[PDB]
This record gives sequence, C-alpha cells and structure tokens, in this order.
Amino acid sequence: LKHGTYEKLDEDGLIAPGVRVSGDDIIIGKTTPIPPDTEELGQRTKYHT
Amino acid sequence: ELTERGKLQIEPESPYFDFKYAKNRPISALTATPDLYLRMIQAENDGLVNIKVELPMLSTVVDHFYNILKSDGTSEISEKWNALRNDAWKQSLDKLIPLVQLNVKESIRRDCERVLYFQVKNSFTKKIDQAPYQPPTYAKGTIPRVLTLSFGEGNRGDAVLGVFMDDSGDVKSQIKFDEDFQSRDFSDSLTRYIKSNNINPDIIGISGFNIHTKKLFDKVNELVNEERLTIEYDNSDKHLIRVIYVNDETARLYQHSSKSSAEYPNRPQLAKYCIGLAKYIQSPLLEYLALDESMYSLHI
Amino acid sequence: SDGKLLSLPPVSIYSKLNLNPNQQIAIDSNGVEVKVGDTVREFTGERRQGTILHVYR
Amino acid sequence: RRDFHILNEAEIFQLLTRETVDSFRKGMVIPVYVRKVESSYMSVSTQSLIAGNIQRQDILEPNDRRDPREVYSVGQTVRACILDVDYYNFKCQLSLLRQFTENQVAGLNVNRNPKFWDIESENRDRQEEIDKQREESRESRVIKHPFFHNMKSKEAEDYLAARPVGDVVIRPSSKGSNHITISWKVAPQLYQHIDVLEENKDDANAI
RNA sequence: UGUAAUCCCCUUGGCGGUU
Repeated sequence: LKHGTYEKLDEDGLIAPGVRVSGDDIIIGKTTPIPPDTEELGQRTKYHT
Repeated sequence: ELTERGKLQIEPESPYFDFKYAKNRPISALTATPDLYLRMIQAENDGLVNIKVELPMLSTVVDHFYNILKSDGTSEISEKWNALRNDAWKQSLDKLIPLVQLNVKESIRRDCERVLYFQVKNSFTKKIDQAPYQPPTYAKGTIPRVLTLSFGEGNRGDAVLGVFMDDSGDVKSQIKFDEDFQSRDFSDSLTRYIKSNNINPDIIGISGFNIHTKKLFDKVNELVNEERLTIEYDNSDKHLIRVIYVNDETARLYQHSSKSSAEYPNRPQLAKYCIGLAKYIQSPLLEYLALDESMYSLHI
Repeated sequence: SDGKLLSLPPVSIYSKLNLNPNQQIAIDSNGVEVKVGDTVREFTGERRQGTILHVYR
Repeated sequence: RRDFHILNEAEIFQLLTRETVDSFRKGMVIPVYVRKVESSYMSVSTQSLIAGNIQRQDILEPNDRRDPREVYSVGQTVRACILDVDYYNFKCQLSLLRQFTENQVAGLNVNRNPKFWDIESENRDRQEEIDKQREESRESRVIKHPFFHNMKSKEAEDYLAARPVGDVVIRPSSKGSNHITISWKVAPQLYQHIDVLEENKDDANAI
C-alpha cells in the first residue's frame, strides 16, 4: 500500500467533494487482482489477493 | 586440577562449574553418577581441567614394598646398598604411576559409559512403550478414529485446521475454519462438522507451538461439555469424546519430512502436522519408526 | 548455547526460532536494555567484545 | 504395551512454553517485558509469552514514595524475580525488590563441603579476579602554558637550579589531575613545591 | 489488550522558462 492515508475515501473508493486534501493523500482507491499464494495454509481469510 | 584455560573458562553458568574445585572424590561412588565423570573427561579433552587419581595410603604401600625389598644390614656398606635400592624403587614408582593411573581412568570411563548406555536404553524404552489410546467400551489394542485440530501459533491471522482420520489410517476429510475461534460461528461450524457429516471421532487431539493453544483447548473442552458430543457406539450412558494434548516431536519432524510431501503433494504444512499427530495417536511405535535417522536427534 | 559443535541433517532440525523484538530482549549486568546488533564487552574473563547476533534466555 | 500416556501439568507446561520446571521456578531472575503499567499493579510478559503481574508493594522500593507510572513505562523491560508459578494457568508473580534481583548470585546448589570442595582455591581466585577488576589505567597530562614544564620534583628543582632566584616552573601534581604543583626557587639549592587545587575543571588536560 | 503502513516504468514528442 501507499504510505499516504486511505481514511478520506468513501465506500466506492472515491473521495467526496468538499474534503480538504494534502500531499500524498489517496484520492482514488483502486486494486488489481493477484494470484493467491499458499497463505491459505493457516490464514483466517486474511491473505493478500 | 585447572589450567589457565580452566581458570578462565569455567563460569558459574557453565556445566563444568559443578567440579571446578572437586577433591578426593571416591571412585566407587562415580559409577552411580556416570554423567559427572563423563563431563569431567569432556572438560579435560577441551584443555581446561586435569583429572588426577591419588591414593591416601600411597606412602604405606611404598614403605611396605621397601621393607620387603630392603636389606637388614646396618653397616655403612649396607646403608649404601639400601639407599641405592630405595632410590631405584622410587624411580620405578615414578615410572609406574602414570600407567596405572591411565588404566584406572580407562576402567572407570568404560564403567560409566556402560551405565549411561543402559540408562539411555531404559529411557528410550520408556519413551516408546505406549499402546494406542483405548476408546471406552472396546478392548485394548483397538485402533480408534481420531480428529486433530490445530492452528499453530495464534497470531492475528491464524486459522484453525482440522484433519480427521479413521481407524484404517487413511485421511478421510480436511476442513478449514476461517472465522475467529472465539466466535459463535466457529463453535457452530465445528459442531456441524462433528455431527452432521457422521464423522464421529473417538478422540480429539489438540496441539500447538505456544500457550495460545491452551485457550483453544479450553474452548474445545467447553464446547464438548456444552453440546454433549457423545461418541457413536455401533449396535445406555453414552460417553463423551475425549480431548487431550498430544506430544508432537514426531509430528514436527513429519511436517518437514519429504515423505509427507510425496504422500501429500497438495496439502499444507499444518495439514501434515495434524496428520502426524493423528498417526501418532493411532500408533506411536510406527511414527517413531518413521523418523529413521532423525529419531537419534530426539531428546531421549 | 552450551558451547559445543554438532552436525545434523536439515531434516532433523525442528524449526527456526522466529522471535519478535518483544521476545528477543537482552539486559546487561547494570540493567540497561541492550538490543540486537549492539556492541557489548565481557565484564570479566577474556573481556572480549562483539556485536550481538541473537538473544536467547 | 502400557496404555496411552496422558500429559500432566508439568509435561503440558514444558511442551507449550519449551521451558523446563527446573529452569523456571522460585528464586530465578528473568528479563521480563513490561506490557501494561497501572497504579496498583504492573502487567509484564516474559520471553516465553508467560503473562505476569506484580502487586504495587514490589514494583517500587518500600522506601520510595514515587508513582509506578513515572518510574516505569510501557516497553521498558526490567529484571524480575519469580515468586510464584501457576503451571496449570501459565501465570506467575514477580518481584522487583533488589534483595532478589541482585543478592541472588550463587543460585546453584552445588555442595561446597570442604572435604570434597576446595573452597580456599575458589576464594583465592575470587580475590585474584576482584583485584584484576580494581586494576585500571592512567596517562599523563598535557597543559599549554609558558611556565608549565612536564618535569619531576627533582627534575623541576634541577631545571630551576640553572636559573636565578624567583623563577617559577609548573608541573603536574602527584595528588591527581585536579591538583597542580608549582615549584619556585626560594634560595640557591632551595626550592618550594606548592600544591594548587583545581575547581570547575572543563577537562583533565584543561585548566 | 487489539495493534496500523512503506512503494514506481520507460521510450519518444511537443510546449515552455533562464541565459
């Protein structure tokens, strides 16, 4: 993840108008899928996909 | 005796500190405590200490043998002859002492080694002497159906793995519990797995790597006490399914052995660990045999 | 930890002792905390010094 | 074969904590890690995840009247001595009193009977190593001054011998780096050494 | 006691700024 803050994003991954933003803040939240690793061994669904 | 290396290296925490300044230790009592003599020899081989064997009555033997050997003459010529004889006898004693010391040292070494060998043999026999767990209402020697549940460590992100094996010794089904073990969902899913699928395991084994497994054991015991999960008995005070801890040296070694990988190429390491635990419960002797060479590295 | 040397196959070894900094903690003679990689000198004996590689008990 | 062997409290403790009952018992000092600080108690964690607690009577010295939070904080590990062990519940109580954390030195139970133990040799080696500890190192002092000269007492007197009456030389004193000896010629073949005590010294070589 | 995160193209092209 980026070192900025994701707390200004809404549920849909987009910031809302009227919100003050600073440098390195995340204004668009996007993720790309990755083939899962062998973490399904003992991770309680908390594995990076 | 202590060399300079012994003077500096024998610390209060080192195992060699037990005999840093021992003195006049009886030989006959050494055989009852072989490890002390073995450790003294080991320290000697390290160039730290020197083991010395001495007799309190050595002068008595020297004087007696001199009296046997000495002449009874009193003339100055006889005095010179007696002096020559005594000096040669002292030189002979000087030459003879080290060989006798070495022979006695070797004898005590062999005795202590044999004693410790027998002790290790008895310890190993005690370790590997245990029949498989006997389920109630069955004769001794019957192989029970077993279910193993484990999560390993218990850090945030540690799911609980379950592996069930029948009396045949073949894996029947493996399940994952991906919810928190303290949630109602975990207990409900475990109860459904236990009852609905007709698994009916005779004994449940729980093991781990740290104290976090204790909470899982307590939670499982409470669940068993709450849902009255009695064992199915083939055709009436039905008995509850036992939940115990399992020793896991063989399981730990099996989770790393390539034999498991060849046997189970598409299974996680925790599944292999649970399978090893279940096989140990079914038959400890065969699991101890499966160690092959790594059995010698067990703490016996 | 005893000071001896052993030779074993990779299979025989149990596992690596993964310890967090909350577990791998060292305290010197005076009671000051000393962490991984710090340089300390033996108080007595050979009075040697070196960098800490791992802390156990 | 005997029936299946069920682990007991000691065996379960050894299996889980990987710590033997002998190595973890009363009268042992371990570097526990402070996890929570409270006014009436402190909650600490050992190396082997064994949670521990100390009642307020022992975090601070009985003479001191400070607060536990001011002296000790989270993340500040300290030495502690085991008082009680709950093997079944993996709970232990600790003491921070120096009568345990410091006085407990010869914790081994090795029989020191003079008949079979050479107490005299161990004592002699003990004063040998203690005298070695007392041994230290010292070096010379360098001062920059026109009338300062690194000479002995006799050396200073001989240096002033070739000089007329009243000339002054300055040399380091034997009473310490905080002292200075000043030698001046009272009369032909007559010299006075005066010791000067230094205060508020910036450095050993400094004035 | 639940304990928070560290990483970024490359090649071309254009348009500019200061001399």
